[PDB]
Amino acid sequence: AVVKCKPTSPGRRHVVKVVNPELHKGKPFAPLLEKNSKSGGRNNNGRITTRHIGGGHKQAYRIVDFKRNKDGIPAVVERLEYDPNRSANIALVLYKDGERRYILAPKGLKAGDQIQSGVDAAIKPGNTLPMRNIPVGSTVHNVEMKPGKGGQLARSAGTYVQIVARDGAYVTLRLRSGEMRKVEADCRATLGEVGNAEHMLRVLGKAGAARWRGVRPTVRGTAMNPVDHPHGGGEGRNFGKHPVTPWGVQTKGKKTRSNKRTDKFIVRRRS
Amino acid sequence: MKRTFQPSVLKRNRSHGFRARMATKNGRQVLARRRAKGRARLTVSK
Amino acid sequence: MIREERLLKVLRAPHVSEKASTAMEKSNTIVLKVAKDATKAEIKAAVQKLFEVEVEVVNTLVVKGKVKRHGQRIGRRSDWKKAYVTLKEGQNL
RNA sequence: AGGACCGAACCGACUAAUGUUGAAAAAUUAGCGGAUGACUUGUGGCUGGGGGUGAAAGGCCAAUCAAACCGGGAGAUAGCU
RNA sequence: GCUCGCCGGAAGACCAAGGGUUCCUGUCCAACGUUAAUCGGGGCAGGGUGAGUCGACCCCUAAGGCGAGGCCGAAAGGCGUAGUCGAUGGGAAACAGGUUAAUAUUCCUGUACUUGGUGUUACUGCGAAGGGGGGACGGAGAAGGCUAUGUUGGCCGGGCGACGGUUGUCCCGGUUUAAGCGUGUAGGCUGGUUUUCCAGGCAAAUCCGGAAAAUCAAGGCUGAGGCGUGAUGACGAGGCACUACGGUGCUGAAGCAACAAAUGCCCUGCUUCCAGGAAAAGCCUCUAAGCAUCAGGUAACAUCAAAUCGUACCCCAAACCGACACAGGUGGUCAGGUAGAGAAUACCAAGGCGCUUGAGAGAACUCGGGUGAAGGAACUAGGCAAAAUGGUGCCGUAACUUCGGGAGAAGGCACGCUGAUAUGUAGGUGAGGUCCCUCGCGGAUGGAGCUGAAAUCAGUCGAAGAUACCAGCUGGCUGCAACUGUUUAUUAAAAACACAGCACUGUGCAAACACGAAAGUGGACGUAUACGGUGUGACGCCUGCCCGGUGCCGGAAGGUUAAUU
Ligand SMILES: [Mg+2]
Ligand SMILES: [Mg+2]
Ligand SMILES: [Mg+2]
Ligand SMILES: [Mg+2]
Ligand SMILES: [Mg+2]
Ligand SMILES: [Mg+2]
Ligand SMILES: [Mg+2]
Ligand SMILES: [Mg+2]
Ligand SMILES: [Mg+2]
Ligand SMILES: [Mg+2]
Ligand SMILES: [Mg+2]
Ligand SMILES: [Mg+2]
Ligand SMILES: [Mg+2]
Ligand SMILES: [Mg+2]
Ligand SMILES: [Mg+2]
Ligand SMILES: [Mg+2]
Ligand SMILES: [Mg+2]
Ligand SMILES: [Mg+2]
Ligand SMILES: [Mg+2]
Ligand SMILES: [Mg+2]
Ligand SMILES: [Mg+2]
Ligand SMILES: [Mg+2]
Ligand SMILES: [Mg+2]
Ligand SMILES: [Mg+2]
Ligand SMILES: [Mg+2]
Ligand SMILES: [Mg+2]
Ligand SMILES: [Mg+2]
Ligand SMILES: [Mg+2]
Ligand SMILES: [Mg+2]
Ligand SMILES: [Mg+2]
Ligand SMILES: [Mg+2]
Ligand SMILES: [Mg+2]
Ligand SMILES: [Mg+2]
Ligand SMILES: [Mg+2]
Ligand SMILES: [Mg+2]
Ligand SMILES: [Mg+2]
Ligand SMILES: [Mg+2]
Ligand SMILES: [Mg+2]
Ligand SMILES: [Mg+2]
Ligand SMILES: [Mg+2]
Ligand SMILES: [Mg+2]
Ligand SMILES: [Mg+2]
Ligand SMILES: [Mg+2]
Ligand SMILES: [Mg+2]
Ligand SMILES: [Mg+2]
Ligand SMILES: [Mg+2]
Ligand SMILES: [Mg+2]
Ligand SMILES: [Mg+2]
Ligand SMILES: [Mg+2]
Ligand SMILES: [Mg+2]
Ligand SMILES: [Mg+2]
Ligand SMILES: [Mg+2]
Ligand SMILES: [Mg+2]
Repeated sequence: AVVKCKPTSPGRRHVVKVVNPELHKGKPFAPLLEKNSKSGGRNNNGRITTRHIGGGHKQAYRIVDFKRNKDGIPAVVERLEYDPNRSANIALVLYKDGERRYILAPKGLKAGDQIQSGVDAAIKPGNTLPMRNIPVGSTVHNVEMKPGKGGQLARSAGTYVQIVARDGAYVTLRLRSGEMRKVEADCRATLGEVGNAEHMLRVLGKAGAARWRGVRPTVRGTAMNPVDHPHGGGEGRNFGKHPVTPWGVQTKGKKTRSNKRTDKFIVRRRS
Repeated sequence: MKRTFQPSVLKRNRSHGFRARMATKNGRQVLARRRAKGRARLTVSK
Repeated sequence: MIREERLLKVLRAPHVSEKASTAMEKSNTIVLKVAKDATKAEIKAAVQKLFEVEVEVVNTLVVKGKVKRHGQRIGRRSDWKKAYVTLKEGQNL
């Protein structure tokens, strides 16, 4: 649910929180945990290669099964837990043979529901099947690109993918960005939409909230000197230039995709 | 007033020590230059 | 056992001072100058074999050399090792 | 509960006076701001000079920064003193 | 030596860093010390640092570094796998008393604890480069139980006061004891067991995980403190006797109770919130290959071992960083009394100091303060500076508003001491005793003793009772920025930067983009509710017209057009 805070202080006046009482108030499953130290936008040369990244809350990585390659063994949803590493919620599922795995929680999932992966799995949310065993017009998430590689599309909270047509060894998908794309019919997909759809309704309310998530402040290029941004300089507010990136590439409308290798699988652009 | 030189023996050894000079060829040339000059103390190590 | 060579090399000199006299008079302890790399086991074995006495325990410490000046010339003395070896109450060396 | 309030430590630096061959190559005194947070601090580590880093002042990068320091080209050149 | 003054959350004591003999003794005053110097962190000589338990070393890892092969690169080299290093973190064990001129949890006494190796005996399935558990973890909040510690009473020793009184409701001092062992409490966590089966833990496993049965319903884990012991001991006010006049030897009374109480412990606990909170080893458990009446494991005992380096001294400073014996800077620990909410502040304790030139005089003028007739901003660029306000409880408080605020708005009353209510109250703590039960650190009752606010009434002193220190000036109109924050280290703190929010645009993942001759890395172990760039800057109402110019996006009929041929 979404809750508006009360303006007891200027920092709380605009905070809008998302609270789900159905999330596990305890600790995560220990054997599926790893450490992931923060980069700070620095590569192995030590240089900042992505700006505005730094600090934030300490996080532990939850290993999530994007492959869903346990065919024929049913599983039951144990609990839903918060995941710091992503905008969606993750689910603890318990396989019949006593195996525990983390999966992306779809919409409508709850503790006690069953899931199944395989060619013969029933068509219902949470079940993973190859897309040649999934009807046309259905809604899927965690879609694979290459058979066995793992889910890579429709992974964020509230995102999904529609199967629009089937022909030959490929199936067409309408991605959430809007483009029509082709993918092998052998690639596996999970039925239903990703949960936590209200995640985009939140409001950070204050600068500290953004600082808690690892973001650092962004300085406008027009606010500095010409020696370190093409937008710099001027006595007072002066622009007189075509907007560009900090490295001189025009940044309002110019396309930058250049990949002839994968151009053959784009049916239409996102428009 | 906090000045610029804040002593720390471990950091001094790690930055300007003999084994730090021998870890690269430029440090080796530093040692060779100091040996050619005749310095009584090649490094800060001792 | 430790060879006769080390046992004849490790001991150097008997230390003399007011503290050494007090130790020898009260705690049955003699203070000796020993080799810089002489372990407590070597000290004990050498004191037993070369003095025909009976040793309880050995305490060691390294004395640092004092920086001096020989008329504007800087000069440091050598470090050495001090041994506090305790007899078993019936030796009276 | 709160980038909530008053207020020591702690972090700073708005005003005035003194000091200006200073006690001090940036301080002292009386007031002043924050003071559970975008806080502060110890230890160790990483980013190197047309490069770094910068909540952006051309700021900082060892009392030096519209291009650090050291050595070399080098006795640069100087229609000037 | 006697007085006086200063600090006392430090100007006292102890760790770390850093320094290295500055520590103690004898000797000396040439130079050094901003003066003198018999003094000294100065010169010379000698002495001083004792560890199985403290720290390092050692075992284990973080960020990161190096990196066999490997990939890439004119050369030099770059990145990185297996590995190997890397603490600021995880891992065994000692306390109290005494002793030096200078060391002590290290020496001596007393009493302990840990790990490892061996040998004897007894019982016996041991075994890893592998599996599982554990180690192992956030912010804030609250309560309960304690302890350090303090106060008072009791007890013991001493005293009867240079000036009126002081055999008493008087004065002064002491009233201390650890680790370890036993007990296992206030308290928190969790159902226990025994079979049977199993797509899981790379193979296996009796271990973990899953499933199904019966059975008992209290077992297990943790846990401050208290109590007995340790301890018929040590220490102890003093006293006696010497003296080389610093001190030294012997002997030694009481050594209880009540109340108060931490920011410390139980507590890695409990509750709650989102921003969702290291790793690995030591440790426990399982087994594989292997060995199988030998090894190996367990248990008791005995013996042996625990090596090497550091330990002096300063450490908010005259010894470290500042060229100085420099109003500077420097991480952590300890935390008494009265008043006080307080680690503020005032005065004190323990403890440490009077800051390495003084002596006179009492001009102008400068600096730091006190007071001031009448006036009260007339000063000045400007109320700059100064003056003023200032606490607690209670009464009371406008426009406006995003309904939270504004607000401590404004303004006002009371406040000391004494007695009574009440030989000290409401309340807190709580013994003896009565009874009961899972028998003990137990439960109900009981109220002695201790402690103890706030209020009302009456009286009373001074000019003044928040009497000192300490401690908001208030109100009205208006520009700018929503706000908390950040910035020109060292003349600019702001209206500048950032900001939550908004919009445009790019990006389908081997993503865009960025660092890189490249390999690779970040983005991100993220996947369009995501990421990057740009502009604007909460919120409310809104954001109108122009595509001619420049840019960008799309198109490709025609014109022109490179290498090539
Ligand atoms: Mg960005
Ligand atoms: Mg932004
Ligand atoms: Mg500017
Ligand atoms: Mg430019
Ligand atoms: Mg202008
Ligand atoms: Mg213009
Ligand atoms: Mg030097
Ligand atoms: Mg030692
Ligand atoms: Mg605040
Ligand atoms: Mg600053
Ligand atoms: Mg000040
Ligand atoms: Mg404020
Ligand atoms: Mg404040
Ligand atoms: Mg400028
Ligand atoms: Mg500088
Ligand atoms: Mg230049
Ligand atoms: Mg030339
Ligand atoms: Mg010249
Ligand atoms: Mg000396
Ligand atoms: Mg003289
Ligand atoms: Mg003199
Ligand atoms: Mg001295
Ligand atoms: Mg001296
Ligand atoms: Mg010993
Ligand atoms: Mg590594
Ligand atoms: Mg490398
Ligand atoms: Mg190689
Ligand atoms: Mg290692
Ligand atoms: Mg360490
Ligand atoms: Mg001492
Ligand atoms: Mg007590
Ligand atoms: Mg606190
Ligand atoms: Mg010491
Ligand atoms: Mg002085
Ligand atoms: Mg000083
Ligand atoms: Mg500080
Ligand atoms: Mg004070
Ligand atoms: Mg005068
Ligand atoms: Mg005056
Ligand atoms: Mg005055
Ligand atoms: Mg007047
Ligand atoms: Mg008057
Ligand atoms: Mg008036
Ligand atoms: Mg006027
Ligand atoms: Mg005038
Ligand atoms: Mg003023
Ligand atoms: Mg004043
Ligand atoms: Mg009264
Ligand atoms: Mg105007
Ligand atoms: Mg502002
Ligand atoms: Mg400035
Ligand atoms: Mg300023
Ligand atoms: Mg990549």
